[PDB]
Amino acid sequence: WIFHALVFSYISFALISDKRYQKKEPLISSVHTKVKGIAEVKAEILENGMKKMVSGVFDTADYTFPLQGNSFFVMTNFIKTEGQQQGLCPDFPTARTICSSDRGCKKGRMDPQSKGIQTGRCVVYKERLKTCEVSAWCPIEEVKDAPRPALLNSAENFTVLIKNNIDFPGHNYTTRNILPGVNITCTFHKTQNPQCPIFRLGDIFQETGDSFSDVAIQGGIMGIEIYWDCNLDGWFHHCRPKYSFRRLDDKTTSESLYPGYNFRYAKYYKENNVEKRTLIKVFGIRFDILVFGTGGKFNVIQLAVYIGSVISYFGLATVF
Amino acid sequence: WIFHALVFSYISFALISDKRYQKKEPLISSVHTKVKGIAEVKAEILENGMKKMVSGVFDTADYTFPLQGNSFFVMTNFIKTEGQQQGLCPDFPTARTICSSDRGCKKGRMDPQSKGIQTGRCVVYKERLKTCEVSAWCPIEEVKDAPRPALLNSAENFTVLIKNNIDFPGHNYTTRNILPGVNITCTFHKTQNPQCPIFRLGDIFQETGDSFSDVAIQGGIMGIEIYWDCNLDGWFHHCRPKYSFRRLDDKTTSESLYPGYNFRYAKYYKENNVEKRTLIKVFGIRFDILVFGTGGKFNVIQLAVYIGSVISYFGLATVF
Amino acid sequence: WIFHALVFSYISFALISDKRYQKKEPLISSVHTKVKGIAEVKAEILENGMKKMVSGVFDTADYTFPLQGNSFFVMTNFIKTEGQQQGLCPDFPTARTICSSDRGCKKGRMDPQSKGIQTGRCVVYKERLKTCEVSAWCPIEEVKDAPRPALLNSAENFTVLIKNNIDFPGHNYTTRNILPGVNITCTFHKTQNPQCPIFRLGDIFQETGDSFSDVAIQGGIMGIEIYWDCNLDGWFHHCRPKYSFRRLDDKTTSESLYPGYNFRYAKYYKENNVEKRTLIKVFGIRFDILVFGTGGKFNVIQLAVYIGSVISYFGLATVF
Ligand SMILES: Cc1nc(/N=N/c2ccc(S(=O)(=O)O)cc2S(=O)(=O)O)c(COP(=O)(O)O)c(C=O)c1O
Ligand SMILES: Cc1nc(/N=N/c2ccc(S(=O)(=O)O)cc2S(=O)(=O)O)c(COP(=O)(O)O)c(C=O)c1O
Ligand SMILES: Cc1nc(/N=N/c2ccc(S(=O)(=O)O)cc2S(=O)(=O)O)c(COP(=O)(O)O)c(C=O)c1O
Ligand SMILES: *[C@@H]1O[C@H](CO)[C@@H](O)[C@H](O)[C@H]1NC(C)=O
Ligand SMILES: *[C@@H]1O[C@H](CO)[C@@H](O)[C@H](O)[C@H]1NC(C)=O
Ligand SMILES: *[C@@H]1O[C@H](CO)[C@@H](O)[C@H](O)[C@H]1NC(C)=O
Ligand SMILES: *[C@@H]1O[C@H](CO)[C@@H](O)[C@H](O)[C@H]1NC(C)=O
Ligand SMILES: *[C@@H]1O[C@H](CO)[C@@H](O)[C@H](O)[C@H]1NC(C)=O
Ligand SMILES: *[C@@H]1O[C@H](CO)[C@@H](O)[C@H](O)[C@H]1NC(C)=O
Repeated sequence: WIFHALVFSYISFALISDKRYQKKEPLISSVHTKVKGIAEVKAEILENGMKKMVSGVFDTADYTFPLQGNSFFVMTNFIKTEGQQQGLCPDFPTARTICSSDRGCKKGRMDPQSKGIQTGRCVVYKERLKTCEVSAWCPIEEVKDAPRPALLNSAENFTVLIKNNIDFPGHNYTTRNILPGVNITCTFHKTQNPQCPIFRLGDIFQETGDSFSDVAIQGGIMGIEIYWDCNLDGWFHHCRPKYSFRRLDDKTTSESLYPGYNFRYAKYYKENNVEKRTLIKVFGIRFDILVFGTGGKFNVIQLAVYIGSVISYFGLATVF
Repeated sequence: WIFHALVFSYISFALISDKRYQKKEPLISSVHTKVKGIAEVKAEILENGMKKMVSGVFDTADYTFPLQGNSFFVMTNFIKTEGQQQGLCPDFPTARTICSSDRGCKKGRMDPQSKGIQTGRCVVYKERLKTCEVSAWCPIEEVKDAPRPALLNSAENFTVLIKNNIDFPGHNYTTRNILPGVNITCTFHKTQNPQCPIFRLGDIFQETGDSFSDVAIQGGIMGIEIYWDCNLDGWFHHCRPKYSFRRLDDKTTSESLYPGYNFRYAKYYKENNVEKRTLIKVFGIRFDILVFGTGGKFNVIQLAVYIGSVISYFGLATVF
Repeated sequence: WIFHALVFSYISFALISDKRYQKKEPLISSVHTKVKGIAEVKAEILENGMKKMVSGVFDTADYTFPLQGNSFFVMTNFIKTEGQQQGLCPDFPTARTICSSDRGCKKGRMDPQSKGIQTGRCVVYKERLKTCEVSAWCPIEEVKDAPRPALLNSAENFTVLIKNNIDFPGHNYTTRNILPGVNITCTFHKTQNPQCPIFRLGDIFQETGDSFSDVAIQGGIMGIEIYWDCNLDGWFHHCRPKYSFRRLDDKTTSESLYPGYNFRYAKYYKENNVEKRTLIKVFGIRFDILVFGTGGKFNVIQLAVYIGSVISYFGLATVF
């Protein structure tokens, strides 16, 4: 007779735990993101072998781009090349582009570590460096590593504000991330104020256990995930989010693979009645907002189905 | 003996309504958007205490940007600052940057309502207004409210074409939003033609009940939902969408929070061998295409499971 | 007594195949995309009835834009109009814009194939063709078909690298598309190596049976699906992706509809203290990364529910 109560207790435990009498609806969301703060750059680099001091300020129209869906990118490090005009000129001398005669590199080929098509004229580049000229935007941007001190090293002091509006299409529920009547001056913390939406780059990077400098030398991918477990029944009703953060990049730095996150941005202009462009190689962290969750509500068909299943189970148990 | 038929009737009702004999699969969709129409601007603004006239025309290359996934932005209002050179210059005098001596604002402190780093030497700015100069782009963008008449109030007179292509990966089904051989010169209405994809901005703004000449001042977020409910079984086969619109913005107008939807655009150029740039503070309505739906197909395993469940239920009912 | 074993065999088959004893969790993903390769353009065009030669080379900062979520765009063909000043000038003479008197077209009427607002002055434009001038950017970009040979016809030779990081928030599982210690230099193939993420545009276009040149005239929408079927149980544990491709565009080429994928890009500048802009109509294939999948783990409550259901089923079968 002990098993008769045991199966009843187990069914009650299952029903209380998994909420099998609850119909679950998916999430439909919309994310708004605002990045504040300004940065100050002051350092020196070696452009083409010549020392050059780069100093100035960056406001919220420089280190960012208009949001693409639910994500946002932040400038961290950049390599600048200016005064590029289209024409024939020798490339940066590497192992694969070096030559001693026109026989080595032939016209029409396209190496995967070079831009343009070479013509097969192995001429001296600089200080008796024989490379064959390529058709591209002169001067070709010499491939160099990112500076050891991060240019946008103050990016850990920036602030971000995230507004989330989730919907449940099965039911008549749409809710927001910010309840009306709460303070706006705050800083997120796992213990002090979980509900605080304002994050800080230093804090989110420290939570994952990675230092900002190493992750920012070449950039990476970061992810803020928001879990929405909401009970829409009349009793014990709550719809509140939980925030966590994870590194979305493999963090391997393989030579064959492509470490971090980077791209090239080209700005065009016309001067002296000829077109020209400036190229910035950009390494920065891209933050992805991953919002997910479920919404539960009371339904009778699923409850009846589960009741029938557990009735069959306990009847079979009572049979033997 | 009435219950012995009541249970069967309720089981049949549940099977017919909830479609428990139908395996369900989620949605994989794709959105293609094209916005047309032109806008004419003719108004007067007050910049730096001087009255200026802004007149001209914007076409589809102006008031929008290339689509970012399933979303599109429309320019509605802008504040322009032209001719910024980078250096030390006084900022806009607020209630926190004023001074009576250099000691009011320290050197190196980063204020949350100022772009640049003040140096700690506060001098007059205009009409004997003492502020401490910051190292930023000059002249500093004048903090002012958006003009009371919308510079692009004709934005409500626009048309947008949306093509949706959804898939059901579990089954073999990929369908579109528009069928072949139908008219393409129409206007969406809830009763006249639900299948019309061309959405007039005035129509979508009036369906929700919010006047266009109010949210256009600071922008906003709107969500267009294309709900799909397709029965992929051979019998009673139909797969058609239903369009709905909602306001995805809080619309609380909180001073502490950031109402509307605004961002800063920066355009760089070079004049007299000096790198300058132009700022445009942009307010506009960002439209989101929220697409969701579940595809249903007849399956034997779920039918058998539900049959067993109702067998248990009505057997228990017959027992007592 | 044969049915007694038959129902048990059917239940076992259903459990083994449909994996009803397995709890399924949805997918939370992130996509990183890198596009390599360079293009060379050398052709002749007819602008304003005059022959011109377009020659140059485009690198990875020209034929693309920064990634917008899980998608990326590639330039394929462009029509350029340089040096536009904003003022009153005649438009392109078409059927709906031609006139013989000022009364044919009235001021303030916005036709739906036009950029600008006419003032009602039917003046000569070229070869004694009378049209009423509109207020817009001049010269107005003449409407013409794209050149028959694609300008970026070499775009089919480009390579794209895709990195996928999928998550299962229900469980403790976050995995990646590329495993560590695997060769990077490779080309994707269904039989040779289906795990290589490096996709070739020519290869993917040929896989779907559509020639690259034909769809490159007006562009299109491409869809790459990554399907994940991962079993998280300790036994028979495997979680690897499968790659599929299809065309996301209707490919109807209806005159009323809008064939292909295209958009207008405007680049602003200042010359002689006058603001001018350059317009580029762009046709190109937009690639979408549709990633989806499910994660299966071992759970006891679903197993018990299905066990009870089959208990009722075979008990009813044995009853009659
Ligand atoms: C040292 C270094 N190396 C870079 N790339 N190295 C590649 C890239 C591709 C291939 S492969 O032929 O496809 O296998 C092989 C190599 S390898 O030299 O490491 O062997 C880049 C990125 O430059 P790009 O954006 O122009 O690609 C940067 C940027 O800063 C860099 O500092
Ligand atoms: C009146 C007005 N006010 C604005 N912002 N007001 C803020 C912003 C932040 C903070 S806080 O310190 O973070 O708490 C407090 C305030 S408060 O003055 O309302 O108290 C902006 C936006 O300007 P930004 O884009 O530069 O932020 C505009 C734009 O038009 C505006 O017209
Ligand atoms: C031949 C041709 N035709 C184009 N458009 N044709 C339209 C567009 C709209 C309407 S409708 O009034 O809305 O029904 C009717 C027509 S129709 O002439 O085919 O009947 C475009 C695109 O030009 P836009 O981007 O300026 O729209 C291009 C671009 O190359 C083109 O080559
Ligand atoms: C961030 O700001 C605080 C404010 O006092 C300052 O102490 C700290 O040095 C700053 N960190 C960086 C990296 O600039
Ligand atoms: C907000 O913070 C201030 C000081 O930081 C405090 O005085 C106030 O009680 C808080 N709550 C509200 C609702 O203002
Ligand atoms: C929109 O266009 C119609 C077309 O005639 C016109 O009557 C109406 O006044 C316009 N409204 C606005 C706000 O431009
Ligand atoms: C489309 O609309 C036109 C007039 O707007 C009408 O004459 C025609 O019958 C409609 N249907 C088709 C298939 O053209
Ligand atoms: C693609 O590159 C290969 C490399 O040899 C070349 O043979 C082929 O002609 C190229 N195709 C196009 C369309 O440029
Ligand atoms: C990778 O490819 C190279 C040649 O393409 C081959 O020699 C090597 O064995 C492969 N595997 C590894 C792990 O390098």
